[PDB]
Amino acid sequence: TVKALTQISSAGRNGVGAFVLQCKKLDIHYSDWAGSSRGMNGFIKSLLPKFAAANPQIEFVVSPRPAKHPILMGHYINGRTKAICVRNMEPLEILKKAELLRDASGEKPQKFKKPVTSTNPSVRGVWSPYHGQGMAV
Amino acid sequence: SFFRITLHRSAIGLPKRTHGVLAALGLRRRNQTVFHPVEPQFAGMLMKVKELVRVEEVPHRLTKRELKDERKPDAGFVVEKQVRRFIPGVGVQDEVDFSKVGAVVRDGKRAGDLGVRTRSDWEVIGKMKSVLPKVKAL
Amino acid sequence: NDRFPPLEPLPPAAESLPSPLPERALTSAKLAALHARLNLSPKIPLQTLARTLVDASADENPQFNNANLAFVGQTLINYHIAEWLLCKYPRLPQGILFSAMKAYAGPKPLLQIARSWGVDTAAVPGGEVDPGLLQFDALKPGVAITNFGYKRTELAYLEKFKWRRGMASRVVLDDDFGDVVRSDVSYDRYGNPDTRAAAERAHAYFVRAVVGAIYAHCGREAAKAFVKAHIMSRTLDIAKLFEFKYPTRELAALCAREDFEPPVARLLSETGRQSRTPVFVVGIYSGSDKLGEGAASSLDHARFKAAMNALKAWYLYSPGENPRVPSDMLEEGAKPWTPAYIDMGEVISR
Amino acid sequence: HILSDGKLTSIQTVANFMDALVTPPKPKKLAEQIEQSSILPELPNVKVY
Amino acid sequence: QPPISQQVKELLPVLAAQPGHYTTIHIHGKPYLVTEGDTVKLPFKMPGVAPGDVLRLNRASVIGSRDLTLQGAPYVDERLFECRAIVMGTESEPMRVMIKKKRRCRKKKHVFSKHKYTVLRINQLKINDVSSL
Amino acid sequence: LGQGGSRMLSEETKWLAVTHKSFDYGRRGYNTRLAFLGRQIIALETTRSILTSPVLNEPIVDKYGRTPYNHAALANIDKLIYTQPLDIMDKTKIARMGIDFGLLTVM
Ligand SMILES: [Mg+2]
Repeated sequence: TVKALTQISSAGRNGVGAFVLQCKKLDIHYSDWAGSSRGMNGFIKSLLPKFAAANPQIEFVVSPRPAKHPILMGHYINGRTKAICVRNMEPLEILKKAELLRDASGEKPQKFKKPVTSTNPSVRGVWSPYHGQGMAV
Repeated sequence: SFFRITLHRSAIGLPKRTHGVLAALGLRRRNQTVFHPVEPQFAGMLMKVKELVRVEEVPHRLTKRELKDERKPDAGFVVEKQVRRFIPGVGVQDEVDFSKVGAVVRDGKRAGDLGVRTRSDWEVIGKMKSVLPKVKAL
Repeated sequence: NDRFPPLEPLPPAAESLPSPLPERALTSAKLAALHARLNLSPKIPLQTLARTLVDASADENPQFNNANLAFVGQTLINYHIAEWLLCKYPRLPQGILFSAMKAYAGPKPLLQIARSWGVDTAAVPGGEVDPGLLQFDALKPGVAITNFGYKRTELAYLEKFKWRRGMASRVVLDDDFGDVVRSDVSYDRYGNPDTRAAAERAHAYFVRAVVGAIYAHCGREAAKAFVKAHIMSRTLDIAKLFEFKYPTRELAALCAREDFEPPVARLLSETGRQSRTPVFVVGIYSGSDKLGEGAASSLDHARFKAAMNALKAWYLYSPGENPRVPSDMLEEGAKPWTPAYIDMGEVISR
Repeated sequence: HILSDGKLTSIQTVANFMDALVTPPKPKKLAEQIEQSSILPELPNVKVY
Repeated sequence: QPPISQQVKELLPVLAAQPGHYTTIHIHGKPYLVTEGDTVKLPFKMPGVAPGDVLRLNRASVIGSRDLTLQGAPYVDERLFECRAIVMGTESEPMRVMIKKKRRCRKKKHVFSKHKYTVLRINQLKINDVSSL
Repeated sequence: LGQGGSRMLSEETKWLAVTHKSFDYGRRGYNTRLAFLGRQIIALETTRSILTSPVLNEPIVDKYGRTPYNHAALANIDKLIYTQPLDIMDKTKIARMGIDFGLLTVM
């Protein structure tokens, strides 16, 4: 007799079959008064239009935020955010910072430990002393 | 021919005169390779540092670009599908599939010139309420 | 007021409507991003992708909601996943087959798929919310999608007096996963186990309606490709869905049915007998052929584990990792169809 | 329209006259400059507040 | 092109018939043992690639199954397998500070390092049919 | 299945698709897995039957006076408002077909 377990579900592998960019929204805040936003205002007029036209899967929201530095706040599918203050940055520095939020995921930064990350079982199995030619001391 | 000279050991604790011999050969760091013609003025330069370098007779001289390409490993990958992107200086480059090869880059001052879907392109799509998939396809 | 003019212009009757108007979908940046995030064909307008986000709990009209779109998509998802399991694992027991389907096209995975797309929900539905948000009211469970199951005349006794329900009948009476059929407002409260089921249900109907939208606009092949890209692409270990009862008897009944020699358990290796953590490696043979093997810290457990692994090997037989599906013949220009392997049925033992 | 003596001294052609009379003051706010742009207001995935 | 050996043309179908397969790809000479569906986090920022780009990997030293193992002398012939990856994005580490200091000297020099890493997803790893070659 | 149906299925499959799990304690195979797939197929063909049905009825009037999107592709799906597959795939109807074709004598 075989009883079925109904607590296990399938897991998604973003990239296999279909790809989905993790960055889903980009909040672009500026200031018409703060001098630290002179570069941000230029990024919104010179480079943001073409950058947004090339990333139609991201939602761009340009809203003023007077009395505050300019920030680039990205929202990710995992539910986290990443805000980068771009005060006193030139337009091309803003673009390089915006491409960082696009290419990035919401996951927290982690030190480099292992290149490969796998969930499927070993093709050759795991070693066992009871499945070889034995060992004589 | 030429002398292919490579610095194998260092001269840290060696006399100052030995450092000048290596400076005149052009050897500034370990395993650095230089090429010099086969002449007495260079042979005697090597007899002073023969305990530090490795010499070899070669027909021709290798260029700085050709000497560094013999240690370059194979990339191991080939970009066959590039998604739409925006190059700051050129413009917006449309998606290209090198597997079937067409990198067309469109620049302009209006959205229609960039080669992307605009709010107007979405409104005409919504008004085409008559188009219908063929019954066979369905 | 004068200092805070409205950001998105809306008529005064906006809040009165249950869902935003269709034309409003043409001014939402969330929709346009969602449409491109899924690489949907331009044949699917934004007004249609907006209709896939309105649950019947937010708009009771047969139109403007997910009811019909989700039903068509559910039939496509369930069909493509069913034929795919019977061609990859033609020996799966019926119970394991129901769980495998529910593990791919059930409310749990579809909830994860909808979240994998970056679809946020609206707090309370209304004509003022962004058309790019999933609209539903978790306080109203009186909405149910049409299915192909029937209500059992003994359902009242099934739940109260623990009456018996067989597996052979779940294919005709119960739903596609074996589940029986038919199993002012104040927001000063907390969640409930019912609101979670209503929310999980809303996300599922959305993913289904997207498939139904692709089918209505693009066609049949486009729908199969979408299902095959976001659903069948997921990973599931079916071996972990097995729960055996007396596996030593089921294996003896299997060998008897196929006319194999009676199964005999043999000790292939052992170490640590008379210790706290021994290792007995037992292998079950039918004559001279090794069927299964299991290693445990007890002689009985090692014998049961060996029989379970022998039964899994029988049920998890796969002709191939990417086998042909009978749906491939509908696509014109396909090679002739080769008959697939049809199993007799799971073993029934004492 | 009152034209400053600095504007008149710069005006040296009939085209400079029409320009100083027709071109309105440049909008100081960035949002006003954006709504006059030709790309950002047309992209479907962009919204400016 | 150099024809495949008869010993490989005879056993490759037996290699591709087994359930699971792994491969050891080489990116810039460094090996990575991966399988279909695995995620690779390279210790460097690959230039000229954005999330969504598809790469074709063509330097495999080992392509094997449980029992059989195909070995190439420098590498395996590209005609025997098809491995493809997709760029998932770019990750970063937390800023780490290295303090360079000697005893009995107050000057503590700081070194701030925050490196970026490109992430790939192996979305295809299949062995081709060589009955034609 | 009309003339030529006897040869359509294999010899062992003709008896399997016809045997129920209540026969001989399932010692000989039964048709529980084939029925699971057969329902998914009839459920899909019955749905396609309504979508492509060239029949149009009076639309629904919105209490709020709204007007639907009114797309043609969505008109085929709106046909499910009036005709549901379960209305056609009734147990009594399908069960009656088998009795007429003599399914009760060979099952
Ligand atoms: Mg010194």
